Amino acid sequence: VRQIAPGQTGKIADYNYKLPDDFTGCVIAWNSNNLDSKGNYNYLYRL
Amino acid sequence: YQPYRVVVLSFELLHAPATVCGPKKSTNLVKNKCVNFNFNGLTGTGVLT
Amino acid sequence: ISNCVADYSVLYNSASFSTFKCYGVSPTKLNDLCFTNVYADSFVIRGDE
Amino acid sequence: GKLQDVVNQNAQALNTLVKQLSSNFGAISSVLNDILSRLDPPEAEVQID
Repeated sequence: VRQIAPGQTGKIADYNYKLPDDFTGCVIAWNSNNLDSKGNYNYLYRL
Repeated sequence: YQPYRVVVLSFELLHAPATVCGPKKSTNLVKNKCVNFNFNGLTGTGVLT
Repeated sequence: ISNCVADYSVLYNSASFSTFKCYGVSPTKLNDLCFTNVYADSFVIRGDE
Repeated sequence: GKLQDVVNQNAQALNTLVKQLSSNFGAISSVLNDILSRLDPPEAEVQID
């Protein structure tokens, strides 16, 4: 979750989703263990 | 209260001598053209005379 | 640690670490710099400290 | 001596302007290429200002 800040390293800010440096907006996050774990293996990410 | 493992790395960036630099290799030197040069880490824009 | 060819991009691009905080440098730039001297210090502490 | 004093006062002032290029004014370096090679432009903007 810490990699969804403007200017980060790691393979979800370098390969998946990147915010610009001059970003105006809000980032909202909440834990969802109830709905996405049975468990669920159809959530993918680039490596 | 759980155990965490910590590493601390310490550099000295006085830019002169040697010994720790990463995964890129020397290209050529172009001799009188405006470039972005890099010698052991020390960069700059100029003309190589 | 001395006289290496390091590769810092293997380190921070893995999901092992919950803290990767560089101080005088930015982590993007570490693959371009010759560092003269590297020390590596290790211990185990608690979560708050 | 009235003519030499004008030459001495103008030379002393241009020498002071050249030596002011080696102050860092609170930044991590006084060389602008050492800031741009070690930091990425979010926090390199703080030192360049």
